[PDB]
Order: sequence, then structure tokens, then C-alpha cells
Amino acid sequence: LDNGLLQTPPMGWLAWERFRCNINCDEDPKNCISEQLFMEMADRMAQDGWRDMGYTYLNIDDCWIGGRDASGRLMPDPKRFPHGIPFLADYVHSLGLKLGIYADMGNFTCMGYPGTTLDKVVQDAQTFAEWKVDMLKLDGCFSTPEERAQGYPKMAAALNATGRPIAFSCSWPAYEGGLPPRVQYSLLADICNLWRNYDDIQDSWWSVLSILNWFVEHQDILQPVAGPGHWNDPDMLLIGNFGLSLEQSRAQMALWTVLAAPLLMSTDLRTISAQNMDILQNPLMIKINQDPLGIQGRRIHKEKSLIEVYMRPLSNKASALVFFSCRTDMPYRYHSSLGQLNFTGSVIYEAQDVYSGDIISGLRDETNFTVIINPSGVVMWYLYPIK
Amino acid sequence: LDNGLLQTPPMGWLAWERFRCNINCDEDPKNCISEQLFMEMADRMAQDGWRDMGYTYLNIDDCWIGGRDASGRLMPDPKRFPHGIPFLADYVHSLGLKLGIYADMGNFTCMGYPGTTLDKVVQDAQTFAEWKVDMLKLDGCFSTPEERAQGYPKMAAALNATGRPIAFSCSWPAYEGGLPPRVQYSLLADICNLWRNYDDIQDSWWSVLSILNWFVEHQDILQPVAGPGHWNDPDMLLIGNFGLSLEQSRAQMALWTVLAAPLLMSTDLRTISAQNMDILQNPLMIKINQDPLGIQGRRIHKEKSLIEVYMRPLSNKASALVFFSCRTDMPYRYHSSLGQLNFTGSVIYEAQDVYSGDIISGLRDETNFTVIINPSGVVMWYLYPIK
Ligand SMILES: *[C@@H]1O[C@H](CO)[C@@H](O[C@@H]2O[C@H](CO)[C@@H](O[C@@H]3O[C@H](CO[C@H]4O[C@H](CO)[C@@H](O)[C@H](O)[C@@H]4O)[C@@H](O)[C@H](O[C@H]4O[C@H](CO)[C@@H](O)[C@H](O)[C@@H]4O)[C@@H]3O)[C@H](O)[C@H]2NC(C)=O)[C@H](O)[C@H]1NC(C)=O
Ligand SMILES: *[C@@H]1O[C@H](CO)[C@@H](O[C@@H]2O[C@H](CO)[C@@H](O[C@@H]3O[C@H](CO[C@H]4O[C@H](CO)[C@@H](O)[C@H](O)[C@@H]4O)[C@@H](O)[C@H](O[C@H]4O[C@H](CO)[C@@H](O)[C@H](O)[C@@H]4O)[C@@H]3O)[C@H](O)[C@H]2NC(C)=O)[C@H](O)[C@H]1NC(C)=O
Ligand SMILES: *[C@@H]1O[C@H](CO[C@@H]2O[C@@H](C)[C@@H](O)[C@@H](O)[C@@H]2O)[C@@H](O[C@@H]2O[C@H](CO)[C@@H](O[C@@H]3O[C@H](CO)[C@@H](O)[C@H](O)[C@@H]3O)[C@H](O)[C@H]2NC(C)=O)[C@H](O)[C@H]1NC(C)=O
Ligand SMILES: *[C@@H]1O[C@H](CO[C@@H]2O[C@@H](C)[C@@H](O)[C@@H](O)[C@@H]2O)[C@@H](O[C@@H]2O[C@H](CO)[C@@H](O)[C@H](O)[C@H]2NC(C)=O)[C@H](O)[C@H]1NC(C)=O
Ligand SMILES: CC(=O)N[C@@H]1[C@@H](O)[C@@H](O)[C@@H](CO)O[C@@H]1O
Ligand SMILES: CC(=O)N[C@@H]1[C@@H](O)[C@@H](O)[C@@H](CO)O[C@@H]1O
Ligand SMILES: *[C@@H]1O[C@H](CO)[C@@H](O)[C@H](O)[C@H]1NC(C)=O
Ligand SMILES: *[C@@H]1O[C@H](CO)[C@@H](O)[C@H](O)[C@H]1NC(C)=O
Repeated sequence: LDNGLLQTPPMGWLAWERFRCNINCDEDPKNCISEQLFMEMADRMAQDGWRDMGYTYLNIDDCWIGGRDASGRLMPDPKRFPHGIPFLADYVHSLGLKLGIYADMGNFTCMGYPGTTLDKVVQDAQTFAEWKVDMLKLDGCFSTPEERAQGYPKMAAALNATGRPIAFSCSWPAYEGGLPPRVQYSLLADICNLWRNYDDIQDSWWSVLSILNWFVEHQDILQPVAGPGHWNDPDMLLIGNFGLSLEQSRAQMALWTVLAAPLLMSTDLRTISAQNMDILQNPLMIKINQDPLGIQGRRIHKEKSLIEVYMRPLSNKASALVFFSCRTDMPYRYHSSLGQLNFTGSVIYEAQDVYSGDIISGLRDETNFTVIINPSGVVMWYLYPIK
Repeated sequence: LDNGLLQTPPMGWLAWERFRCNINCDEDPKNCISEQLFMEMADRMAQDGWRDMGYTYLNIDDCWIGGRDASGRLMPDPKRFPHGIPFLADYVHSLGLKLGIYADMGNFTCMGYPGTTLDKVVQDAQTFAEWKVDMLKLDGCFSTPEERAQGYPKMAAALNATGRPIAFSCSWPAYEGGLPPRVQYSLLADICNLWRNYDDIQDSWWSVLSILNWFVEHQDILQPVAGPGHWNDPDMLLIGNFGLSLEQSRAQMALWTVLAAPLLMSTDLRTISAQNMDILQNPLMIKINQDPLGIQGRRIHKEKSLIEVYMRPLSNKASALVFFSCRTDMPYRYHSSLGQLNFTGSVIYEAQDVYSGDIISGLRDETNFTVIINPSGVVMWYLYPIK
């Protein structure tokens, strides 16, 4: 979407994966979907280095809506958002952050909240703009294929017509099998800043793997359509939550990074461990994710040892390499060379291990190297020529 | 097996899961299957509380064998075990520990090392007893069903004839699909102290779930056959390794405990975290696993919320409850009462949370309680009547 926004993948925090549709504030005031939840998270983002590292979006997901007023204007839940959305947006803006919101192109949101039907698209768009929202996620529950085909471009137009730059996250392709011919990626690139291609992430390694495997199976189609202003969205980061081990947490961060994926956290930032913070706030990882060229990486190698190699092209002739172990036994000594990974010329490279910080110099195409990769884990290299 | 051994499930360390068939001592001297590895693990068990908590078995798995000598006598790898097995048994005994070893009822071990064929059963048994081995895992690769049917009873008899008490772990059922009509569990209980029913565990939550699932689907068969001296064996604990998150690690521990499974670690005790050690060395957890009655627990409840409840009967009218979340979203507030979990009327109960140590008291059948369970995690209660 040619709206000046998201020339790099969006970084921030989204409520859904960790906090879901928890509306029971009476029994659970600290974790329910409420203005308090968002204000506290915003505070964490401002104070704990998140915003300074590039995590700027703070996104409301489903279950925020109270209803529509006498004029049909959406309103938040009065008990859970007492000061209103404009107040929240102001708060978020004052901390140097951006506010995202959620709506559904259909009769209802997936959790049954008032939907943005075709005749409400313009009104809701104007409402979000008036509120000074910075990002919209438009879901596609309770709609027909025809309604989505009309509705998603309708919202893009409506958002444009408001004059406010609003990042546009489209769930459209996820409701269509995510593939051509049903999905027209050329159109999506023109109307959206990013799109959910595939299934919702759940807090498990199995879920991460199923998403990865789908993106890799269809990378010939998906890799080229991504770039500055228009991204594939494989869904939220799970880092900080319950389902992933340490190795798996580091793996998702690395793999979402080579895929030029959004870096959208969904975890309790109030109680997040230093170890998980270290993953998410890795300065080199973020630099690679935010690379100005915006070229989505690819799986370039799969071996019978169940070691996979991913590669992402970067600016200044640099590359990102992710050595990924799908093994479930023990650490594995992966022996390779840059020549075997389709690097050419007589260029002498140097690599920095993204997690350990170690530097490997004197890497020519023929130079044999070993990386030790842990089960369900990664070794990641930032690779560059030296002279 | 009526040899006076394993009246409670065996506790210890088994090499396989973590260290597999690593024989590269030149490149990897710290982690290869070697005399050194077993002594170092034994030192850790002696010095780090493991022995004191009841972990007494240090078990060699596959890839130890060097060959057979001129008399057909089994020999360890002379390079990796330069002092031989008696040296290792003697070392381990001097630390108040017991030594386990591995053989295969078939032409070869699963990794292709010399097998204990039918004509070698008696000789190898005598060798192991002479070495002062305390436990044997008899694997079943590269054999026919009839060879196993002769071989397993033959080995039990041959071990007995040595006069040395040797705990007998039988992989027999795992090669026969683990179920009736092919597996006769009354037979197994007579000839074995424990048996591997099912698939090799791998370092993943998927693996743990598939094993759990199989054991739960067939609990009507499997639960009654377990008892003092004869245990079901769902395979090694993954706690301390790569594939399990903290919640999942606590879950496997709790679930193996309600299943009256062996507590056989397979992890690097040299580098094990405090947090993983705390799981494995939990005194109440061990007490429950080692309950003198040896009654295998059952899954008693499965809600559409994907909360499962397991119950294990214990001595002194006590019980173990495991509330297990198969959810992959967020913490869940599970609402229940002991009456809903089919407990006896008019009795007042008290429960200690096995992980937090908290005591919930004054629980009648009708008393509503709430337990907060994390995704892929558990809450575990030690429950008892109070006067
Ligand atoms: C509604 O929809 C329209 C599209 O139909 C959007 O209009 C586009 O807005 C974007 C963002 O503001 C414009 O992109 C920017 O153009 C700037 C100037 O380019 C002009 O000059 C060239 C001459 O070759 C023309 O071809 C072109 O049409 C423009 O008239 C650039 O300076 C900007 O560059 C950015 O990137 C560089 C990195 O290389 C940075 O250094 C800069 O700082 C800067 O960020 C940028 O490319 C685009 O021109 C508009 N398109 C059209 C067709 O008009 C509206 O934004 C949209 N409205 C809303 C609110 O959504
Ligand atoms: C090789 O194989 C032989 C034969 O199978 C094994 O010998 C058996 O060893 C077990 C375990 O030590 C013995 O079981 C125990 O017997 C005790 C006394 O039983 C006597 O009375 C019975 C008849 O009632 C006779 O069969 C027997 O000969 C004895 O004279 C019991 O008191 C023990 O009870 C245990 O359980 C009870 C309740 O369940 C508890 O209250 C106790 O605490 C206690 O733990 C137990 O049952 C068995 O008697 C032996 N059988 C025979 C035929 O000799 C060898 O041990 C084995 N050797 C090696 C090296 O592997
Ligand atoms: C367990 O091991 C026995 C013993 O034989 C041993 O293992 C074999 C694989 C060979 O490496 C032998 O040198 C070794 O002593 C196995 O029985 C033997 O199997 C082999 C291989 O199939 C038989 O040879 C074959 O004979 C047929 C028919 O004539 C030919 O078509 C083949 O080309 C080949 O020569 C051999 O006759 C047989 N020996 C005896 C005495 O039975 C057995 O296969 C193995 N079992 C299991 C469960 O794997
Ligand atoms: C999206 O909703 C529309 C609106 O109709 C609603 O649902 C009806 C079943 C009923 O509860 C109305 O009061 C609601 O307003 C659906 O369009 C209707 O479809 C039904 C078939 O079930 C048909 O009988 C009606 O004539 C339709 N309404 C009109 C006047 O257009 C639509 O089906 C919903 N989309 C989906 C598939 O979820
Ligand atoms: C594809 C898509 O947007 N998926 C969303 C998910 O991310 C979340 O927003 C949920 C809330 O009810 O509704 C959908 O399933
Ligand atoms: C069922 C069974 O015993 N499984 C074993 C496994 O536990 C391990 O010992 C391996 C060694 O090569 O051989 C088999 O797969
Ligand atoms: C890389 O290692 C292999 C051994 O597996 C060796 O044959 C080869 O010569 C090495 N490559 C170079 C150029 O050193
Ligand atoms: C337990 O809670 C339920 C509501 O879930 C309530 O209806 C019931 O009366 C309660 N039982 C007791 C004895 O408190």
C-alpha cells in the first residue's frame, strides 16, 4: 500500500495471542481487555527500551467494542474503556507510540462483537481517523467471499479518503486459502500494508512449525510479493509466553526476521524475563528485520539431517543466514561452506553470530565451517564482505 | 517380576535421549558415549542431591559395545571405555549408586552394535552379573516376534540364575504394537520389572503429547497391570533439555508421576539449570511417584475447555490430582469441586500444591475451587482427608 507507511515491517505489540477475549475485569482486572491493560503496556514500551528499539505499535485486537451509538458510530466498552479511545490514542501518542485497532469486514467480529459491514466501512474508517488511530487490522469473520472482495478495497479507499495515514492490516487472504487464483497478491500489495496469509498462531511450537512449513511450501509465490509498504504476515511472536522453549523462542525471532515478517509481540511486558527481553531487543536482529531493501528471505537448503538453511538478502551486499535444526535429539555439528550455499565470486566474507556476538572472519566460498545447532533451535549469521 | 526389585518405580539417569549414539570422542570428548561421561554424571548424582532424592540408577544405553572376544564374551569399546565395565560399576557403587546397561534381543542393537542373540542370552546375563551390573534394558531391534517371545523369558530366567538381583527393563511390547492380543501384560509383569510400551520419546512437546495420548487412549488396559515390581514405561524425562518450555517441563514431571512411570532423566547434569533441578528434585513429587501402593493413575476427566484431570490413588487415603491444560491460548481459570471429580462424601480434605507448596484446606465435596492453569501446563495437588 502506497501510503508512506511501513517501508519496513511493523514492530510492536498486539493484545490477542496472550490476552485473547478476556473481558472478566471483575475477577481479573490486571489481564482483561481494558484501557488499563493498554496503558500499562504502553508504559512498559516507553520505559523498558521497546519503543527505542523500534516497537512503536500498540494494537487493540478483538473484544473492545461496546456497541454502536444512536448514529451508528462504534464505541468501546464503557466499563472497560471509561475514558474512551481518543484518550487512549493521546496517551499512546504522548509516549512516542502508535495505536492500532481491530475491526471485522462482516456481520460480526470473530468473537461476535459488532462487525464492520459494507454500509459501515466509511463511517468506521472516519471514526478511527477521528480517534487518531494509526493502524487497522481488518478481520474477515462472518462474511461472504463477495463481501470481502468488495469490502477490503472499500476500506482501503475509505482510509485513504480520511487523509490520515493508517497502516492497513488485511486478513482477507487467510479467509481464501492464501493462494492464487483465489488470492490476488498484486491487488493486496496495492490495497494493504500487510496481510495475514495463513492460520492464527497458537502458543505452541507445533503452531510455529505449521506456519513455517506453509510459508516455505509456497515461498515461490509469497517471497516476491513482499517489500517496503506491503508485507506477508505469518502472525504474532510467541516469545515471552508459555509454549516455546528458549531454543524455540530464539528460532521464531530469527525465522520471522529472515521472512521480513512483522515483529508484533503478544506477551505480558510487565513480567517478561530478561532472557526473553534479550531475544526481542537484539539490536542486530532488529536491524536485519528492518533492512531498508525489504527483501523477504527464503529457505535455500534442506538436508536429510533435518538441518534447514534460510537466507535473506540485505543492503550493502550483506546477508542473513539462519541454520535451523528440525532435529529432536541433541546438538548437531552442521558442516557447510558458503559455496555450498550458492554464494559466488571470490569475495571474502565475515559473519557475526546474531545471538552470541561472535565474529567469524576469513570466510571464502570454499572455506569449511561448523555451526553447532540445538534441537528445534537456530544459529544465525549476519554475513558481509570485508576488504 | 518377582525379584524383590523396583517395588517403587526406578529413578535415575539414562544416557540415550540427550547423548544418543555420539561416538566422536576426538571432536566431542565431553559428550561422546564414554567412561568419562558416565563417571562425570555419577559424580553429579553423588554431589548434587540426586542420589539423596532417590535417583540411584546410572544407565548406559546403546553404542557402548566394542565386540565379542574369542569366547564370545561381550566387550565395551576399548577406546571409549578403557577400564571396562567392572571399573565403572565399582566406581558407581562406591558413590552409593547403581549401574544399568543395555543389550538387544536380536542380531544387532538398534544402532547396529553386536546383538544378544538367543544363543548369547545366558552368556551375556552371566557377564553382566559378573560385571556387577544392577539393571538391564533389553531392546528388541533386528529380531522376529518368535525370537522375542523366547528371548525375553529366557533373559529373565538367565539373570535370575546368576543370583545377582538385576532390574529388568523390557522393550518387547514396543515392537509388538504395545496392545492385546499381541502383547500379554500378565506375561510381561511376570518376566519384567518394567517395559517400554510405546514410541521412543523425542525432545519435543509433540512427542510427550503423543505418548500421553496413547497411554490415555489405552489406560483401561495399561493402568491395572502396573504395580510394585512391574511398571509401564512411557520413556525418559525430557526435563533439562531443549524441546520443552518451563510449563511443559513441569507438566511431564507431574504426568509421569501420576502414571507411576519411571523417573529416568536423560539430560546434562553438569549444566542443568536450578529451575529444571527444582522440578526433578521436588520432594513431594518424588514421594508421590514413589508411593508404596504403586497404583498407576488415570485420566478421570476431559472438558470441552481442553482441561484434563488426572487422579492417582496413594497410601493413607491420599490422592494426587493433575489439572492439565491442553489449551494453547492463555492461563485458564478451571472451576471445579471434588464432588465433580467423583470423591467420597462427608469427608473434609486438604490439598498441597506440589509446585507452589501452598496449602488449600477445608475442602468438602461441594466446595467450589478455582485452579489457574497455564497453556501446555499443569496444577498438581497432593490431597488427603483431615480430621
Ligand atoms: C491515498 O492514495 C495515494 C496513492 O494513490 C497516496 O499518495 C502517495 O503517497 C505517498 C506517500 O506520501 C507518496 O510517496 C512519496 O512520494 C514523494 C515524492 O514523490 C513525488 O515525485 C515523483 C517524481 O518522480 C513522482 O513520481 C511521485 O508521484 C510523487 O509526486 C517521495 O519523496 C517519498 O519518498 C519517500 O521515500 C524516500 C526513500 O527513498 C525517503 O527518502 C523520503 O523521505 C520519503 O519517505 C514517497 O515515495 C506517493 O507519491 C503518492 N502516490 C501518488 C500516486 O500520489 C496517499 O498517501 C494516500 N493517502 C492516505 C492518507 O492514505
Ligand atoms: C529369582 O527368582 C526367585 C523365584 O521367583 C525369586 O525368589 C522370590 O523373591 C521374592 C522377593 O524377594 C519373594 O517374595 C517375598 O516373599 C516373602 C516371604 O514369602 C514366603 O512365603 C511364601 C508363601 O506365602 C513362599 O512362597 C516363600 O518361599 C516364602 O517362604 C514375602 O514376605 C514378601 O512379601 C512382600 O510383599 C508383602 C505384601 O505384598 C509386603 O507386606 C512385604 O513388605 C514384602 O515386601 C515377598 O512376597 C519370593 O518368596 C521368592 N520366591 C521364591 C519361590 O523363592 C528370587 O528373588 C530371584 N532371584 C534373583 C537374584 O533375581
Ligand atoms: C539374524 O542373523 C542371522 C545369522 O546370519 C548373520 O546375519 C546375516 C545377515 C549374514 O550377515 C550372516 O553372515 C550372519 O552370520 C540371519 O540369517 C541369515 O540371513 C542371511 C541374509 O538373508 C542368509 O543369507 C541369504 O540366503 C538367501 C537364500 O539362500 C540368499 O538369497 C541371500 O542372498 C543370502 O545369501 C542366511 O542364509 C541366514 N543364515 C542362517 C543360518 O539362517 C538372519 O537374517 C538375521 N535375522 C534378522 C531378524 O535380521
Ligand atoms: C450476514 O448477516 C446478514 C443479515 O441478516 C442477519 O441474519 C439473518 C439470519 C437474521 O438474523 C437477520 O435478522 C440479520 O439481519 C445475512 O443475510 C441474511 O441471510 C439470511 C439467510 O440466513 C436471509 O434469510 C436474509 O434474507 C438475509 N438478510 C438480508 C435482508 O439481506 C447474511 O447471511 C450474513 N452472512 C453470513 C453468511 O454470515
Ligand atoms: C486472520 C485473522 O485475522 N485472524 C484473527 C485473529 O488474529 C484474532 O484477531 C481473532 C480475534 O477474534 O480473530 C481471527 O481469528
Ligand atoms: C523401545 C526401545 O527400547 N527403544 C530404544 C531406545 O530407547 C534406545 O535405546 C535406542 C538405542 O539405539 O533403541 C531403541 O529405539
Ligand atoms: C571441506 O571438508 C571436506 C571433508 O569433508 C574436504 O574434503 C574438503 O577438501 C574441504 N574443503 C576445503 C576446500 O578445504
Ligand atoms: C458452586 O458454584 C456454582 C456456580 O458455578 C453454584 O451454582 C453452586 O451453588 C456452588 N456450590 C456451592 C456448594 O457453593
